[PDB]
Formats: sequence, C-alpha cells, structure tokens
Amino acid sequence: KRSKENLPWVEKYRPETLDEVYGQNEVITTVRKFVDEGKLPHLLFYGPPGTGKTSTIVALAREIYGKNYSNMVLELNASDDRGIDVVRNQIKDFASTRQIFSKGFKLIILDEADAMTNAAQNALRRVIERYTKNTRFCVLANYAHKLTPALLSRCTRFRFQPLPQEAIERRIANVLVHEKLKLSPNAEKALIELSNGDMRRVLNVLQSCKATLDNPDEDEISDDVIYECCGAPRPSDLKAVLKSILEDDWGTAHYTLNKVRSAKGLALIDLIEGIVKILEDYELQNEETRVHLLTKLADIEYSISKGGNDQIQGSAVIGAIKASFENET
Amino acid sequence: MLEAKFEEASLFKRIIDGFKDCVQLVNFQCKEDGIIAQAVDDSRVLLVSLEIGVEAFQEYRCDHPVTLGMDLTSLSKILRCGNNTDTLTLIADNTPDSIILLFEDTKKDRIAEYSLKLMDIDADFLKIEELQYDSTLSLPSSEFSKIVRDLSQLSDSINIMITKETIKFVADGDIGSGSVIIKPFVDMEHPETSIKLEMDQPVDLTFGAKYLLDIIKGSSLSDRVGIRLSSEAPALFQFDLKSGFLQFFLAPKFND
Amino acid sequence: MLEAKFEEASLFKRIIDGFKDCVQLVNFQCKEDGIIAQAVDDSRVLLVSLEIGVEAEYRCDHPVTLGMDLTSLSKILRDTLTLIADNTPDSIILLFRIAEYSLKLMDIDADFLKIEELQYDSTLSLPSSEFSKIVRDLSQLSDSINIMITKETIKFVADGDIGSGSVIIKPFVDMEHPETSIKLEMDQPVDLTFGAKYLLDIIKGSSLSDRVGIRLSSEAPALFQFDGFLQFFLAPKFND
Amino acid sequence: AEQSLAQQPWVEKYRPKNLDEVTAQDHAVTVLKKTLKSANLPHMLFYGPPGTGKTSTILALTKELYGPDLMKSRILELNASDERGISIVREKVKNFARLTVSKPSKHDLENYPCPPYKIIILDEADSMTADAQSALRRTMETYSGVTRFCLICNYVTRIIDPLASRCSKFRFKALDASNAIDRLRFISEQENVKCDDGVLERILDISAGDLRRGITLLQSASKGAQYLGDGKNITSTQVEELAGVVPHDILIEIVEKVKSGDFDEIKKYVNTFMKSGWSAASVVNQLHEYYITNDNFDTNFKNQISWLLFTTDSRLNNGTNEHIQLLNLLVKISQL
Amino acid sequence: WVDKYRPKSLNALSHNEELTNFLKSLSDQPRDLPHLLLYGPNGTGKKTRCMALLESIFGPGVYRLKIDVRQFVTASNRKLELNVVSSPYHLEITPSDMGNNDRIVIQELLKEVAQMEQVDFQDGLAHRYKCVIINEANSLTKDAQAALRRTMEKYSKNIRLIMVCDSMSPIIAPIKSRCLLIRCPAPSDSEISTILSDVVTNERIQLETKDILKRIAQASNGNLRVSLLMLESMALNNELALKSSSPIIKPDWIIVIHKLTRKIVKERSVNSLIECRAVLYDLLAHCIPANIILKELTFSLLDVETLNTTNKSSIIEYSSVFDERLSLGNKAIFHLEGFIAKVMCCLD
Ligand SMILES: Nc1ncnc2c1ncn2[C@@H]1O[C@H](COP(=O)(O)OP(=O)(O)OP(O)(O)=S)[C@@H](O)[C@H]1O
Ligand SMILES: Nc1ncnc2c1ncn2[C@@H]1O[C@H](COP(=O)(O)OP(=O)(O)OP(O)(O)=S)[C@@H](O)[C@H]1O
Ligand SMILES: Nc1ncnc2c1ncn2[C@@H]1O[C@H](COP(=O)(O)OP(=O)(O)O)[C@@H](O)[C@H]1O
Ligand SMILES: [Mg+2]
Ligand SMILES: [Mg+2]
Repeated sequence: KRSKENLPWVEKYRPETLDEVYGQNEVITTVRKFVDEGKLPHLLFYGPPGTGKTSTIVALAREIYGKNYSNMVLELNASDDRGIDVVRNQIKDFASTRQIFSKGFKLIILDEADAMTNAAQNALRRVIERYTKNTRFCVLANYAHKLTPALLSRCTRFRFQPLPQEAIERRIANVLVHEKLKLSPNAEKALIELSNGDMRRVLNVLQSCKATLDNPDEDEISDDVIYECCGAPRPSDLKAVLKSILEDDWGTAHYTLNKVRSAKGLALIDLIEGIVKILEDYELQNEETRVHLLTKLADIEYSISKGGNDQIQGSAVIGAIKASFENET
Repeated sequence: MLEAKFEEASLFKRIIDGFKDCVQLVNFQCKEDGIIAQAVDDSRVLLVSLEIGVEAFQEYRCDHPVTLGMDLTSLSKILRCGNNTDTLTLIADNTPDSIILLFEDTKKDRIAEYSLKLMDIDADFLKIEELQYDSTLSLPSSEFSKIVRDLSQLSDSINIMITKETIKFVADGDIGSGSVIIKPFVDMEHPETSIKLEMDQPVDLTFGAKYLLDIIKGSSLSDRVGIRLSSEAPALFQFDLKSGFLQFFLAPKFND
Repeated sequence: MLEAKFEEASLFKRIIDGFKDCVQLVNFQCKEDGIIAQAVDDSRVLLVSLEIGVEAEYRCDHPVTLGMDLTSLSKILRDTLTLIADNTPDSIILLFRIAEYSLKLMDIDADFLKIEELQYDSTLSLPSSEFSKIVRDLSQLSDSINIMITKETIKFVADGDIGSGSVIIKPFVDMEHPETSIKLEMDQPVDLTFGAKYLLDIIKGSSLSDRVGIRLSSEAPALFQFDGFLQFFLAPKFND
Repeated sequence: AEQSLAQQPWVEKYRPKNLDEVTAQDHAVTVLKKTLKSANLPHMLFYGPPGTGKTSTILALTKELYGPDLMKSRILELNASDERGISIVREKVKNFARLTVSKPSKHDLENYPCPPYKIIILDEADSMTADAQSALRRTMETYSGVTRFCLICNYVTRIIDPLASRCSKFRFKALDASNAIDRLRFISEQENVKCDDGVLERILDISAGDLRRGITLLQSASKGAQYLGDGKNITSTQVEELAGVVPHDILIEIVEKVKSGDFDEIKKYVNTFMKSGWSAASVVNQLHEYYITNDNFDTNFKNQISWLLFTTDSRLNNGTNEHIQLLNLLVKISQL
Repeated sequence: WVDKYRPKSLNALSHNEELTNFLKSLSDQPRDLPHLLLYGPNGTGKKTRCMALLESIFGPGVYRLKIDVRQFVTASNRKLELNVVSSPYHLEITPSDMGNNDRIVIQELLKEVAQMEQVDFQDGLAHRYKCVIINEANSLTKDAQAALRRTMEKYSKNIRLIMVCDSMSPIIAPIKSRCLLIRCPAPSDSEISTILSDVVTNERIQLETKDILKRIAQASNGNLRVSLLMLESMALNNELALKSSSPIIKPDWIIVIHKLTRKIVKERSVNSLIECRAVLYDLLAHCIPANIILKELTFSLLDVETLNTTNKSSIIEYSSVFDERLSLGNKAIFHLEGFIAKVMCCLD
C-alpha cells in the first residue's frame, strides 16, 4: 500500500537529480563540471540546516554511478557508529578495495562529520589521502568548528548559501504545479520571510496550510491562513503593539499587548523577534539606545527560553522598550 | 502464503552459522524455485549469496514470490532457542509480516511458535554470477582453511596467483613471508581430495585476511570449496550444498 | 534448645543455592513438625515459603524463631551437618571432620502470614528442566511472560521488541519415563502476566525437584511449587 | 474499564479520547484531523507551556488513527522515564524505525483508517542529549515512509536546529479563561460541582496558561466543599485560599510597608511573612499585577519596577532561596 | 520532645486547624486522591501531617515501617546502595542521597513499584494504590524530575506521589502542575507555646512562669522541631529546672556564623578574608550546606546595628546574586568566599 504519495512534503519533493536542486547554482555548476571532466576532489559541504547538502550529494552519487547508488556507495551518517575503531576497520577496508558492482572510483559519504570525535577525525586524516586514486570523501557539516583544521584543509570547501528568495519562489511554483493549490502573492511573500532560508519549513507549512482549507482545489491560501497555521504574529498586530508601547502610556500599552497576544494565542518569543526585526530599521540618533534595546531584549529572550513566567516578561519587554527609547528625547 | 518445512532442524542452523559474524541484515527471497538471499557487508566489501532449492525442505509451498528481510542476530537468537531434534517450519502470511518459525517435536506435542519482526531493507537486487571468470579452481575446504589461517598469522593481506598449472598463496608481512604453491592433480581412489584448475589468463590479486578468516568458516558445510578469480571482478568462494550453494563475493585489494 | 541433623550436606546446600538470590533475611520456625521459613521481598511482589521435613534427626523442645543470612551460609558450605541453638538463640552453631561455625541472629519484623489452601482455577505440573528452558528462552525476547491456561492447553507467550515467542503445550503422560509428565486440572480459562526477571531467578530451583507445579487463580497470586517443599507467591501486573 | 476511570482523578478521568475533545487548539487539531482522510503525515513537533494538551492530543490522534487493537503494535513511545541515550537512540530507535509495518486485521482495516507507517513518539525531547538528537537526524529522514516521529517539548530552543527544521512545528497556545472555560464548565456539569457565577474565570486566571492545574484545583475545591456537606456554592476566595494566592489584604500590607519604611522594618516584616508558607513566585506575580495594573505610579517607576520583577523572577526560576530573593526584591522596589 | 510526643493521626494535630480540616476533607474519599506536594518552612510538621494523612486513608498499621536496602547499577559497573522506608501500605524514598544518579533510582524503582501490585494478609490481591513519599524533592536533579514527569500520568491507578519539600522554587513547572499544592505555615507563638507546655507537663519539668516558653518560641523562629529540641537541651542543661534567666542554647554552627559575622564587621582585610575562608572550609567540611550557610550569614550581617541602610541594601543584593550563583554551581566555597569579598567591598 506504500505509494509515493505516502511521504511528507519535506521528503516527497526531495530532488532526484542535480537539475531539481535550486539556489546553489554556483556550487552545482562546478560540481557538474567536476563530474563531467572526471576529477572529483574531496568535497566538504558546509551549510545551515535545510539548504540542500544531502540532497545534492545523493543526486551526485546517482548521476555518477546510476539509478542504484546505495549498492556501491558507502554512507556513514550520525545514526551509525563512527568511532576510531570504525575508521580503522570499516572505512579503511572500504577505501582500500575495488568495487563489487562497477569499475570506478569509490565514494565515501561522511554525513554530519561535525558529530565525530577528534580521535576519529585524526585517524581519518591520513586514510583520506593515503587512498586518493581509488576513493573520494564527502564531508557534510553545519558547524565548521567541530572539524579539526587538518581534516578541514584536505577537502575542497563548498558553502551552501541559504536559499535565496527566487529559488524558493521557483520551488513553490513547482509544488503548486505538482499539487492542485493556489497561493496569494502577499501570502507567498509572508512565507518567504517566515522561511528564514530553511527549505524544509516552507514545504512543511505549505502542506499544513493545504490541510486547513476544507477544499484545496479552489480556495487559495491567504496570508491569514499562513499566519494562523504557524501561530506567527501578523505584521499589522506587531506594528500596533509596537506603536502602543512606544506612544501610549503604561496601562493602555499593557492592555493592548495582552489583548493582542490573547486574540490569537501568540507567544512572547515571536513578538520579541518581530519587534526587534522591525525596530532594527529605525534611525536612532545615538549609540546607547540600541545598546540597551539589544541587551535587555536578549536577556528577556534568554529568560523566556527557560519558561519562567508569561505576564512578567511582557511588562519586562514593555519597560525595556520604553527605557531604551528615552535617550532620544 | 509460504510454508517451508525442513527435513531436520540443525540444517538451517549450520546454514546460518556461515555468516554468523560476517554480515548482519539479510533478505530471503522465496519463490517457487526455492529460497534465495544475499547480503552485503557492513563495509560493503564482501557479498554473501545463498540458494537452497526445494530439495533440502521436507515440504515446500510458495504461492507468490515473497521477500522477507531480517537481522541475523535476532535470527540466530530465535534459532538457538530450538532443540536440534524438532522440525523447523518457516510460515509466512499473504502480505509480508513477522516471519513465523515453528518447532515441532516428533514424539511429544511441543509447539514452539516464534515470531520474528521483519526488517525493511533497501533490497537493491543486482545481477551477479553472470560474468565470465578467467580462472576457476576447486580444492578441499580443509586444505584451504589450513592455508588461510596459517598465512593469516604472518600478515593481513594474502595474494592469490593463478599461473600456468600452479596456484600460489603469498603472505607478505613484518615478521616474515610465506608462500604455498600447489599444483593441479586428480586422484582416482580419492576423488574428493583432487585439486582441479581451469585457467585462461594468468591472474594475480590480493585480499584481506580478516575476510578470508570469515569465508573459511563456511567449510563446515561442504568439503570441496571452489574459487573463481578474474581481473576487475569479485572473487567467488563457493561451497556446494546438497540442495543449493553458498557463495561469497570478495572484493580484491587495490595495489599501487 | 533446637538440634537437627542432616546425613548429607547436599540436601541443605542445594536448597539454599536455590533461594539465596531473591531473599536475604528469612525467618525460620522450628517445631515438632519441621522447619517453616517465610519471607517477603522488598517490593512485596514475591513471598517465599519453605517447608523442610524433619525426616531429612530432630529435637526441639518448643517452637522457636530464628533468622540467619544465606550469603555467608553458602560461603561456608562451598560430611554431615548439625544445626543447634540454645534457649534465647542469639547464636546458631553449625557443626560439620569436626568444625564449629557460630552465626549471629538478625532481628526481623517477620509478620507471620497464614498459608491457606484456597481454590485455584488452574493447577498443573510439568518437569523442572523443561520449564527452566522455556523461561530462559522466552526471557531473551521480552521482559514479561504471559501464562494463559485455556481449554486443556497451556501457553507461555512473550511479546518483545525483536519479535514474539509462544510455546503451546498439551498435557502428556508417559509410562516408560515417569518424570516427563504434564498434568493439568482447569476450571476457568485464565490469562495472567508476570515479570521475566522473577522467573529467571525462580528457575534456578530446578535442581531442587524433577517436577514443578504451577497454580494460578483469577485474583489470587501465582503459586510456584517445588516438591523439601518450597512455594513462591508471585504477584502479577494489574492490567492494560 | 469504566470503574477504573471513575476511580481515577479528574485529570485522567477527563483525559481527551478523541480529537474533538481537545477544545484548545483549533489551529493544530484540524491539521491532524485532515490527515485522517489523507495519508501524508509529517514529522510532528508539539511544543508549548506545561499542561496544554500535547501528550493528550498525540494519544488521541494515535487512537483515532489506529484503533485500540493496532495501537499497541503500531506506535512506540519513548518518554523521559525510559533510558534515552546516544546508544539507545542508535540501536533501539533505529531498529523500531527500520521495521515493517504490522499487518492490519480485517476489523481494523474496515473500521479505522490504517496508514502505511508506524509512529515513534519521543515525549519530552528537551531532556535528550545533543548527540542523541544529532544521531536522530538521518534516522528520522531515511525511514520516512514506514516511520514518522513526533517530538513533544516545552522549550523549542532546547531541541537542536536540524530536528526543529525537519519536524513540522505546532505551537500549543496557553489556556486562559476565554478559550478554555467551556471544558471547565463541562467538567463542573459532569461532576455536579455547584460553582459560583464567575469562579471558573478566577480558577483559569490562577493557573496561567495551564488547564491541568485548573482541573486539579476544581477537583480539590469540590472535594473540600462536599466534605462539609453544607450544599452552598464554592466562592472565589474559597478557591484562591488553597490555590496559593496570598490574600489581598496581606498584599496591601506589603505594599504599605514597602511604600515607606527603612531596611529593618521591611526585613522584619519579610521574616514574619516567610514564617507562613507562601510561594515567592505567586507573591511576585501578584505584586507585578497590582503595580502595573495600578495607575497611581509614573512610567519612570513602572519601567524600573518591571525590570526588577523580571530580574527577581529570573533568579527565582533557578531554584534559589525564596526568602533572600523576596527580601532583595522588596528592598530594591523600596529604594525607588 | 520531637520523639515519643507526636500526633499519629488527624484528630491529634493541635495546630493549624485549617490545614487539619483540609487534610480531613482530602482523606474523606481516599480512592480519588490526586498527587500531593507539601511546601513550607522547615520544622513545620509536614512529614508528621503526611503520615497522619496516610494513617487516615489506610489503616492504623501504617506506622510500623522497616528499612530495606536496594542495590542499583548505573551505565558503568558502579553499584549504588540506597534504603527504602517501607510499610505494609506505602514506601518512603529520599533520592537526595545520590549525587547525580537520581534519575536511575527514580525511574527503575518507581516503574518496578508501579508495574506490580500490593499483596494481602494484613481476598488474595485486591488492594488500592501504594503511596510513594518523596522526601526533600527540591534536591532532585532536573533530569530526575523530567523522568518523574511521565511516571505520574502513565501509572496513576497504582502510584500516588506525596512529595515533601521546602522553598518550592527548584521544582519544574510540569511537576508543579500535575499535583496538588498544599502549604504548611509555621505555627503561631501561642500554639507552639501550648505544644511546649504539654511537653513540660508530661515530662515534669520545673518552670517558674510561661515567659520562658514564649522566649523559646521567639528564638526558634517558628520551627517546632527546633523548639522541642531546644527545650529538651535547656532542660538538660539546667537539671530539669527552668528559670527566667536561662541562656538560649544556640547550635554550634550558628555560633560559628555569628563569630564570622563579627569578624567581617570588625576587620575588613585580606588576611581576614583568608581567615573567613578557613572558617568556611571548616564549616563545610562538617556537612553544612552552603545555601543555608549563606542565608544565615546574610541574615546575621543584616542584624548588626553598626551598618546603615545602604550597606544592608548592597549586602542583600550581593547575597541574592551569590545565592543564584550557588544554585548553579558545584564547588560551594568558590561562591561563598566571593560573596564575603563583596561584603568586604561594601562596608569599606
Ligand atoms: N536546494 C534545494 N532545492 C530544492 N529542495 C531543497 C533544497 N534544499 C533542501 N530542499 C528540500 O529540503 C529537503 C531536505 O533537504 P536536505 O538536503 O536533506 O537538508 P540537509 O542539506 O541535509 O541539511 P541538514 O543535514 O538537515 S543540517 C529536501 O528533500 C528537499 O525537499
Ligand atoms: N486541550 C485540552 N483539552 C482538554 N483537556 C485538556 C487539554 N489539555 C490538558 N487537558 C487536561 O489536562 C490533563 C493533562 O494534559 P496533558 O496533555 O498531559 O498536558 P501536557 O501538554 O502533556 O503538559 P506537559 O506534558 O507537562 S508539557 C489532561 O488529562 C486533561 O484532563
Ligand atoms: N501538632 C503537633 N503536635 C506536636 N508536635 C508536632 C506537631 N506537628 C509537628 N510536631 C513535631 O515537629 C517535629 C518535626 O516535624 P517535621 O516532620 O520534621 O517537620 P517538616 O516536615 O516541616 O520538617 C516532630 O518530631 C513532631 O513531634
Ligand atoms: Mg544532511
Ligand atoms: Mg505530558
């Protein structure tokens, strides 16, 4: 009963080939030139979560060998064991033999190598270059400080830039062609801004919004549907809260904040992010306003990250904003 | 539905003990011809392939071709829980679910019905054993095991060389070096001790000793092991069973 | 003044090697009939009750209480034995070749619970070695063994993580070997569950007898009986 | 099973059994209910304040999906009670995820919609190690067609960025007296709790963003009222006396003491106050309410007192001495 | 005295009639009792009231309890040994004994108790839930409280958690939510004076007037345990003859803390800091927690009349700061000494 439609939109729309990977054009073009010319150096993909590293490496493994890549490619992910003994036995044996299936250079894909111990990386530091004419190494990472400098220097560094807006619009258009659905321009822009580079959250919230229409073939996903599905504060309510905090007095500002955060069940952690994102564009006529505005708000965010209270932190944010916006006058 | 009732009990035990510490996850493909299975190493260097026809089973009934994947450790755990005097019955429903192993004693009514939850393996079935080997040979399993576990003490790599009517096993290490040179000869009063060789081109290629030490463990099944070697091809170490065959495809080391 | 004698130390060593793992402080009653030991575990799941007959020399003027540790008992017993104690037995002497071992008594809040022979919906008996093998085989799969007695059939099942085991047995009686017999008397189809770690410890008493009796009731604890008599009152899991 | 539920406390007695029982989050329950008629279920990440319906809504969804028969054999549940470590996440979680879905019986296949995937619910994933969540990444991505993952937490920050990215997020809103009074009215009607006119509003206001605490408070108040047997209703002060709320008169005395007085007077009064058992968090919350809501103070004082109360609450949320923190807060607000 | 003179029921508790009435209301229907969390000051009789409640819901034979030993094993081969105060109707645990292994004992022991059922002969197995008392729940690590979070909701028909604690702040919000919150205020001077009077009439102590009882009440700060333990010590020191001129026997650690406060106020020097470090080492080495040490040191430094409002404000600020630091540290002295240094910077 397991069909292709039984997958979440995060994995249902996984790029099969390199042509279906958008955004990282500068890396994909050179990777295609690498595989066409025949010299594939040791690759180190470094990128934020949800950019296309693993999808690109699987598409490359498919395009290099064929439609059966897991047969001859060795893939070590964070789910497997990657101790020093593993590097000594398994990886070193796979690197020093020929292929059972085809006749070509083997490919060792070390996914999430930042989770490797320093001893394992030190042991791999020599085996990655002792067997070079037979096997190649691909190291995927999100944090480039866990990798030792020695291992980091032996691999061609490719940084996966976060998905730009155009690529995400292209992928949304592709999905809306592959799925009977309609998306408003303003709702699409709101989704772009909410994505924050992450390509998986786009598809996740897109499926979640397609699930809350009661008819997905005629009704279009409006901005209200997108803002309600994730519980994020709409820019209108955000601007109203900011204006009430800045201009109005304490009682009415507190009342407005409470009435806005209780009309849709918002969260202070999202209101703070929206407020700082909309406030970083102001033309503060000094350097000490921004200092307090950032310090106090970051302290409040760190305290919220521990779930202390919910009504004291709102008044804390209000007082912090007001006290910060006092050096201007 | 699938019903496979063996003639004895320890037959499947000896069949599974071949890959005890050699491979972990296997996928038995059961058809009307018999049970065929293959499993790739954790390091993807050696591939085990076992075929058992309807000759070893007491009763065999397979309606449609089924594929049951399972881990070998749990399979050995289930198999050790059965006495060697009962009968073993592999039972599978219409859709592939947890395989049912059945132990029935022949004198007292003792029904041991174990269920093994199947593993979902990416069964990427290839097409092997269809390639021409430039050299083939066959020799007793005891002599091969002796040579392997005697040369394994001097090094970790073993170079096999098939030349004009001569087989050579060379072990080059640190404490020294060893070389065993055998020649094809066929005895008539003892046909089982004969060493046969058919070569078309000279062959020289190396293998690891850690994998040969696990391959020679299959010598408990048969007494005459066959070895097929070819350049740019895996080495075929085949043990012939009374009903099928168990073959290891070993990947040769890359020399500089 | 109590004084008892065993013709061989084996009869007293095998029993203690049997029930030393679960309990450590057991209260023994000495009277004209025999030794009556009782103990309750720490979590109140398994109550052990041992009965040693005096036919296994015996001399006890009045029924008295005593308490002795089994760890040191198995330590010294690693040749006839004689256990003796005087009035107000603050010390118990064991004479073994001549030797004397004096052990001190521990104060136990042993509330004497009555041992009554209630009615049981199911009562069966099966060889000890087969039951120990079944338990040792089913404990490898899961950590909870379910016993189901229905329609002249006994069923030991265990639903684990790697799979599920289910041993179904029917009552069988043999003439050529009287030891391999399975007797059963049932009045109501029952199905209870028990911990595998408790049975893993109970099956060590397989060297005590050649057969083991399983007595199971609807709301009463399970009874594991070894014929020196030894009865275990095991508490199931409620339901889910 | 009905007698066992009747004997159980109101928290478990009235636990939601279907997706329609959770009358709290219409933004996250509809997405799961529409998954029934569909087949694509994403990796779920329920996050929110304590006592909002996460652990109940996930059980209700699994039930409504599989049925009580297939429920035991189709879902794995790893809570904080189990040993969740890097080794366990590597071995057992991967073993259960890399498994074949159980065969649904004709009864289940006919009555309940059986999806072609199992469900591994890791409850309270904010207690896991970072290495375990790192190892979970490709485990929850490769076997995505036969296994889905539902994480539950109170702090979305504690979960690593890859897991938050892969999972579909669901923020469970707090439960105030506006969107949760219907459930409390249902409880009071089903248990014959003779409440006052607006006492349920006060109950839901005391339990800020929490329904389980409000249900327990209502149960305890009903028990305390039925003990005496008088038959009169349960007033608001009767509820807030046992809820930990300090009486308003004592709070006014504290405000009068801090409005004017030296260090020694405030210290002596704080010692006398701490002699009685009062939760410092509740006292700080009530002080903040009374001061911010009031209009007799200037904004330059309101900002400073808001920051002071925030600092005191952040200190108290680290398991510190309530007496010292309360005394320091009162002295600080007195310095203004 | 604290021993042999103790209410073993609810009709005998002679203080906080409101709390006794609430406990009776809770004990009215035993089979519907939710989880309870008692909070309040030390020496208030929380454990006594909990045992009285247990005796009220169960039979009167709950007080005859016994200490059993339990062996556990961590991830490594390190074997740990704990004790359980078990009665035929409940069991009491103090997980604070383990340093950082509270999660293991909590999960394993609580699951072992919750899976199986209670026994009979106190009609073969039928019985109600088995109570599990958790003493000093504040010292529970956050991971142990997390592991306990699900055990209450998963198995509620068999396990009810009555947890005693003081200064409830180090209790996570989910645990604070899933149980009733009962407070135990310290008894007033009058009720504790009557408690002391009943003791001195039962023990036949020779007192002149009732003023000494009020002085003991005012000196014990409300701790009934401290009140009885100091009345007995004062009776022993004056040969069972209480006089209006009797020195209030302060425990040794409070006297050391007062000497340290005098040393801080008098000499504000670095050598004085080394000497106070030595005194703090000597105090900590004799098993005195750093939190109560800091609390008593702060409330003694605030008591000297030689300092004005500003010094006291700075002292209480530094005390709150370093108490927050201590709640997030392991090496206790490393904070305490530092706090003292700040006080030395405050006075001069
Ligand atoms: N460049 C891209 N083009 C198209 N789809 C993308 C792209 N990047 C991510 N996606 C989508 O996001 C899914 C997950 O992307 P992955 O490449 O697996 O994430 P990742 O690069 O491995 O980052 P990690 O490992 O989680 S930190 C894919 O299956 C696609 O559906
Ligand atoms: N949305 C809801 N609808 C109805 N009852 C609810 C709801 N949320 C909570 N309750 C009640 O509160 C009890 C506990 O709910 P839970 O789902 O365990 O809360 P929670 O989200 O798990 O809090 P945690 O696990 O500490 S973060 C339930 O058994 C119900 O009685
Ligand atoms: N109502 C009472 N009458 C007499 N003594 C009491 C009463 N309540 C408490 N006590 C005494 O207080 C002593 C200590 O109480 P304790 O349980 O340690 O309080 P806490 O639980 O707050 O630490 C007990 O020994 C008991 O004798
Ligand atoms: Mg990846
Ligand atoms: Mg929960």
